[PDB]
Amino acid sequence: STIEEQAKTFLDKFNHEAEDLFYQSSLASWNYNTNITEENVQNMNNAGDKWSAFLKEQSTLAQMYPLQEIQNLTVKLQLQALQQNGSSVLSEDKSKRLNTILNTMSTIYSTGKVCNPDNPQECLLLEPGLNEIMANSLDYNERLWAWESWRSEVGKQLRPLYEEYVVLKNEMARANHYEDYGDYWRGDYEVNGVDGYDYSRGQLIEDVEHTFEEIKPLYEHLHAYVRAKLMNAYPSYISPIGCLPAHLLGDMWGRFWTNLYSLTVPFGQKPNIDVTDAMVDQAWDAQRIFKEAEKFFVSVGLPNMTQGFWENSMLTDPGNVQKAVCHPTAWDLGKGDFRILMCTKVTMDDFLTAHHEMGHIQYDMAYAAQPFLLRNGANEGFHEAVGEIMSLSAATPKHLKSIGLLSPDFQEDNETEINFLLKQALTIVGTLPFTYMLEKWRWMVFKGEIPKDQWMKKWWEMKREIVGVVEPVPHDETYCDPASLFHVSNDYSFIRYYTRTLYQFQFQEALCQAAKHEGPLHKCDISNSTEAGQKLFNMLRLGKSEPWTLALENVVGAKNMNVRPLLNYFEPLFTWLKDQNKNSFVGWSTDWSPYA
Amino acid sequence: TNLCPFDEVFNATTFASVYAWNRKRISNCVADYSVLYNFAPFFAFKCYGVSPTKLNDLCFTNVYADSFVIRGNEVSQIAPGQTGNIADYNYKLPDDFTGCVIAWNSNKLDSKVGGNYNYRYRLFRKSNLKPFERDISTEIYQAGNKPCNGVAGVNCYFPLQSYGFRPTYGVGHQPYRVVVLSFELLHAPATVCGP
Ligand SMILES: *[C@@H]1O[C@H](CO)[C@@H](O[C@@H]2O[C@H](CO)[C@@H](O)[C@H](O)[C@H]2NC(C)=O)[C@H](O)[C@H]1NC(C)=O
Ligand SMILES: *[C@@H]1O[C@H](CO)[C@@H](O)[C@H](O)[C@H]1NC(C)=O
Ligand SMILES: *[C@@H]1O[C@H](CO)[C@@H](O)[C@H](O)[C@H]1NC(C)=O
Ligand SMILES: *[C@@H]1O[C@H](CO)[C@@H](O)[C@H](O)[C@H]1NC(C)=O
Ligand SMILES: [Zn+2]
Repeated sequence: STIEEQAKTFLDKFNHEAEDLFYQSSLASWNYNTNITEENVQNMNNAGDKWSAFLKEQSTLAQMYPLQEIQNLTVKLQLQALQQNGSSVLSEDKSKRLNTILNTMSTIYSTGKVCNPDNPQECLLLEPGLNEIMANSLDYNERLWAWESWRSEVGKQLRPLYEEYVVLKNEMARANHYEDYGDYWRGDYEVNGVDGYDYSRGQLIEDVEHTFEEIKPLYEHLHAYVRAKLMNAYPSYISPIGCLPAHLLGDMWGRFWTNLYSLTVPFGQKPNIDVTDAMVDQAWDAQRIFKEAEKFFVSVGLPNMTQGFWENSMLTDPGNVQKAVCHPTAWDLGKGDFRILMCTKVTMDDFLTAHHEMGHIQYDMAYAAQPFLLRNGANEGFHEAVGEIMSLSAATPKHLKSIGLLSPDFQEDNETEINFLLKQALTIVGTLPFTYMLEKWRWMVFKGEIPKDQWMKKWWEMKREIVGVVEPVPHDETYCDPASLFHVSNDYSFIRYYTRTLYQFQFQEALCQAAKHEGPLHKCDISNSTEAGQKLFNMLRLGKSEPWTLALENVVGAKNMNVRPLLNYFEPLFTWLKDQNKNSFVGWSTDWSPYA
Repeated sequence: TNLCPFDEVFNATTFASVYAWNRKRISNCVADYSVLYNFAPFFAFKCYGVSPTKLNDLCFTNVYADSFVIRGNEVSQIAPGQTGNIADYNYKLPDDFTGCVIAWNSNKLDSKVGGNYNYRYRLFRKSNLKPFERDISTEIYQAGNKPCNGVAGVNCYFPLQSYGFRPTYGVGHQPYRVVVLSFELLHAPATVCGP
């Protein structure tokens, strides 16, 4: 009996107990999110505390099977994911400080409120009080109020916490043998022991920056074009060679530019494709929406939704008195129980999201054969991108025409395609410099390159240089404007959103090529292509049991993340942007500011 | 003369854990195999060596109605020359097995919203099961090289695990009530007959 065989048996007992407990934790969380009551709250806390205590126990019994003497990479990957210590490596005092700070910051953000200056009685939460102003208001000072107050009320409180958050999170990483917290986060992409498919953690930074270089010309043209339209709607405020003020970007931060479609639409006369009205006329409900989604995956060769999926999922708001969290989520409870919790209305947005979340379910069903610890996306960015490419094909004029939601007498002209691409680029291309710069700032904070008295100074330096976005009000080192974003004050790695973006276009470009689509990549519909579904599936079924680089190659034929499919998808918009920006300045200056 | 108690093996209130597969030896009665359908959601009737079509034509020395419960995924394991946790360590069928396999989904009966931990299988065992053996031993299984001293612990895992059939489970994890009908054939008078 070697130690590899003891680990093989240790994981076997684990895999059967972990499946049982995780099923109780998932079913307890499902009951809370579907029925919120104070009694359901209590049981989600109990099962989630038994599962958190069982995992904590099993890790210690696993550190006794050295990874060096284990050679089967599947067994190594399970032990490595089980041997994680994390907060445990910190003292029972520091491991309690960190859990307090994470709890306090998560409560400061979510419960963070700012009250009217003229009316100190009227207050607003971020959602849906200030997020509502950022998306839909088109005033200047009303936007500047919410943008500043959120960062000065919520952000300033978070600043001392984030300083202690950084210190302890580093000590957690430096005791699991990582350089810093950012290095610990980059361990998601790491691969060791598989020659030709290895991937170091430092390679991610080289990849992310090198790829972003190729994004730059497209972004500089989308930025210049967006600036010109924004300069005509805020005439006295926006310079023709300067950065966009941080509050005029569509949301509280500028993460997505999707709300600027009203002010930036190229051919606003030409309408947007909105099949919402057509769904009402044909008497569609949520049942039909997911059935049409189930039909889409069957057409590419994927299995139909499990019989349990239709019996237990929540496809409409129960409404009345039974309340719920309506955030669309896909649930892999395990043991063959798959479920979607979606408060669906009969609109086009929910039609596409149902395709997106069911893509998650199809991914989950695929690797359901794998061992417990390996049931996940190849890396973090895989799972979201597998759902995103579903909404890419499903929203195309082809798929809408083939399902009877768009009449075949509707004709696509080169202008509605430009309208389509730009609304995508505001959402997709616009978030790439935001995502890369934010995770760069946090990465540099953890490594110690940015001292504490330069936090907000280096932040807004990098927001100008990379994002091309300028703060409307100068900030000292009492603010923490990153911490005003959920993913920063709630301890979530952010580079996954950059990698997921580039992944999805690699997949969609590979799937369409297997589907023999001819034309631009943004017009493609992988429907009915069993070859495409096969190519996707042989990555879906792998789960985490393979290096993400091998998983990526099983779809797109390349071992590494690439930006060319993203550029290829957006090229018709790119050359058009190079036209509309003929007599406009392309680029920005980092020393302009609306605050003089 | 009298009817073989197939109602017993096929309609009992409780069946067995597969590790303790329960056998009702059948002899000197009349076999009426056509009754074997309880209107179940997922019914399987594979037979080997014999012909399930007109099964009420062949006498046998004995019929051994081995009954138990397993989850759906493992139903395929109840078959000659299979592998997996069930057939390796719990209930093996021989190579030239001459009988029948009859299973059906039982999530209605054997599941509970809290979880039915009554049905067990055998997760670990030291040697593969010779055909039609039964290991009802609770020997604390030594996976390592230090003796386990009859007490569980490190590399001393208890050799029996529960199923926890909950109703919200999936088809491949729901409890399935298997009935094997091993048809013995010796030189004996072969008293198990009947059209
Ligand atoms: C998680 O913590 C355990 C316990 O500290 C680590 O294993 C120990 O490492 C120390 C290092 O000085 C050794 O002296 C012990 O022999 C180890 N085993 C035990 C049971 O304590 C383990 O390495 C940590 N895991 C990671 C990934 O850092
Ligand atoms: C690793 O273990 C799995 C599961 O037992 C097995 O299928 C695989 O063959 C093993 N690895 C190698 C290289 O054989
Ligand atoms: C779900 O919530 C409702 C509130 O209307 C409550 O009456 C019901 O008991 C809850 N579900 C269960 C299983 O108790
Ligand atoms: C078996 O039991 C079920 C449920 O009690 C009953 O409906 C059925 O008639 C029984 N079949 C026989 C042959 O007794
Ligand atoms: Zn998603």
